[PDB]
Amino acid sequence: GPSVFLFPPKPKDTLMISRTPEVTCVVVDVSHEDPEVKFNWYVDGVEVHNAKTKPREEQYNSTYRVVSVLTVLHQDWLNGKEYKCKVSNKALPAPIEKTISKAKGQPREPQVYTLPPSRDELTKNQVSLTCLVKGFYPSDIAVEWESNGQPENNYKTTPPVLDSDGSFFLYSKLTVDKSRWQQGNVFSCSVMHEALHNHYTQKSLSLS
Amino acid sequence: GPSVFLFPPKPKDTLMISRTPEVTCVVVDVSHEDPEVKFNWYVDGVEVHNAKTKPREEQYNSTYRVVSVLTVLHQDWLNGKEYKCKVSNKALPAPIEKTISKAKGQPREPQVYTLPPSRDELTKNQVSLTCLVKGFYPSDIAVEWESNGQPENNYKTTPPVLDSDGSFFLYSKLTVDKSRWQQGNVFSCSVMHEALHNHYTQKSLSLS
Ligand SMILES: *[C@@H]1O[C@H](CO)[C@@H](O[C@@H]2O[C@H](CO)[C@@H](O[C@@H]3O[C@H](CO[C@H]4O[C@H](CO)[C@@H](O)[C@H](O)[C@@H]4O[C@@H]4O[C@H](CO)[C@@H](O[C@@H]5O[C@H](CO)[C@H](O)[C@H](O)[C@H]5O)[C@H](O)[C@H]4NC(C)=O)[C@@H](O)[C@H](O[C@H]4O[C@H](CO)[C@@H](O)[C@H](O)[C@@H]4O)[C@@H]3O)[C@H](O)[C@H]2NC(C)=O)[C@H](O)[C@H]1NC(C)=O
Ligand SMILES: *[C@@H]1O[C@H](CO)[C@@H](O[C@@H]2O[C@H](CO)[C@@H](O[C@@H]3O[C@H](CO[C@H]4O[C@H](CO)[C@@H](O)[C@H](O)[C@@H]4O[C@@H]4O[C@H](CO)[C@@H](O[C@@H]5O[C@H](CO)[C@H](O)[C@H](O)[C@H]5O)[C@H](O)[C@H]4NC(C)=O)[C@@H](O)[C@H](O[C@H]4O[C@H](CO)[C@@H](O)[C@H](O)[C@@H]4O)[C@@H]3O)[C@H](O)[C@H]2NC(C)=O)[C@H](O)[C@H]1NC(C)=O
Repeated sequence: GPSVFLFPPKPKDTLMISRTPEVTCVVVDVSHEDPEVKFNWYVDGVEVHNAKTKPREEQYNSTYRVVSVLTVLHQDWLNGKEYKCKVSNKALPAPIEKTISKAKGQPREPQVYTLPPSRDELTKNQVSLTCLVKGFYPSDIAVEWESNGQPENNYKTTPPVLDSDGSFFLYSKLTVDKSRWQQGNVFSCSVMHEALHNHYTQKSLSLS
Repeated sequence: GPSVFLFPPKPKDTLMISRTPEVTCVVVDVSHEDPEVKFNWYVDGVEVHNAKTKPREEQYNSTYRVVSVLTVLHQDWLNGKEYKCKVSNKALPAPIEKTISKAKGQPREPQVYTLPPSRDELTKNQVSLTCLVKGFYPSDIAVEWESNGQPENNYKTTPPVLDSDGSFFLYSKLTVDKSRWQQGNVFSCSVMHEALHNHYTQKSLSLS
């Protein structure tokens, strides 16, 4: 029989007003005989009608994968609205319902610390500037770097990691030419997270 | 239907000739109507017979979990040999095969930098010591901490993260009592990786 999986929006889509956070209802093991899937969607129990139907895909094992995509309001997802996908198909005895929402739990604001390059690293041509972001909940977060008003893009950020108190941490690493560090340029780590004031905070790092 | 997960040996087990490196094949969602699980193991397509299959354990959601453990040679694993688990159960349309092996590519030696806490973090009663381990390949690595001859426990380590030159980096975060750090105790980050000399290096950190 068919089975249903329900996926949340991307963390980063929820935190950016220009992005479209979507909840995705996915039905697998849909037979060729009875391939037609009906989707009903509910927001805090009340039905909504604006979901997008996607064309099915046959799946090598000769079953269809069938998907419905519901756009969620940024503030609805953040305020813990519950989203329910109800799937009806001829090969089911009764419809299947799956439900999802943002991670529950008291949100906690990230603490942001910057760490200069280690001394031993100045033997090398490039240096690591480190941004430690810790104590945040839930784990949805976005971290960037900038300098003299313009984005720095040669950085990598670890996934959030669960700490012992139940909150999360991560590190972001900005690589810059050691000449820029020794020359005293000013670099900043910026963080977006629902629990920050204006969902935004930034911390600078420079030689001294 | 049931699902199969295949796990590699522990980085520490492969880096020491003195330890037992094992590949583990885990089958979950084994029902009551079809409780039989048959395992076939292969090394480069040749069947092998030394696997130890465990008694099945019933799960809370009314499924069975069945584990098969295959002990392997260090020199077979570092020679990039492929290890294949084939799982058979009456409720599978076809048998499931998983394969794992050591990642291909030339080994690259990690560099290890220790980082003291940010000056802004010397306000809290706990402080974070950071170990940055970068430049290594493959991603298999073990990181621990010690002080005054005994192991530290209160640390968390990020998964390895792909850098833009194809090598990996991670951070490890050791949390310590601020007074223990102010009173001059030496802390060290210990790293094991196959491209380090005798598979081990150590970097120590103290209040400066
Ligand atoms: C016939 O062959 C098909 C071949 O696939 C089989 O189909 C599979 O059936 C499996 C169950 O039997 C099912 O397993 C579940 O997988 C999920 C996780 O699935 C994600 O990751 C998979 C592997 O990495 C992907 O292949 C999946 O496609 C899926 O990827 C995610 O898909 C999301 C929705 O499209 C997408 O989110 C959206 O992305 C867009 C932008 O792209 C927007 O941002 C939007 O906002 C998002 O919503 C994700 O980005 C995408 N992620 C990735 C990495 O690709 C797994 O969670 C689940 O098991 C878990 O169940 C719960 C939660 O669901 C969890 O709590 C449990 O702990 C448990 O681990 C299942 O294992 C497969 O997904 C599915 N494969 C596909 C492609 O559908 C059939 O089963 C075969 N039939 C038979 C009889 O064999
Ligand atoms: C009914 O109830 C059961 C039981 O809960 C459910 O079973 C679960 O189904 C999940 C999938 O649907 C599956 O989720 C996958 O988990 C893996 C990671 O698994 C490890 O980490 C988990 C926690 O993070 C643990 O729960 C697991 O037990 C597992 O722990 C590891 O186990 C290894 C085997 O022992 C061990 O390695 C060995 O350790 C020994 C120790 O002595 C030796 O060192 C040996 O040499 C080693 O080989 C590890 O140490 C141990 N690790 C830890 C941290 O404990 C996860 O990767 C996976 O996610 C992805 O899987 C593939 C990635 O390759 C990916 O492609 C997919 O897209 C997917 O996203 C899944 O999350 C659960 O693990 C599983 N739970 C258990 C206990 O088996 C059923 O699903 C339920 N059924 C229904 C219908 O509800």
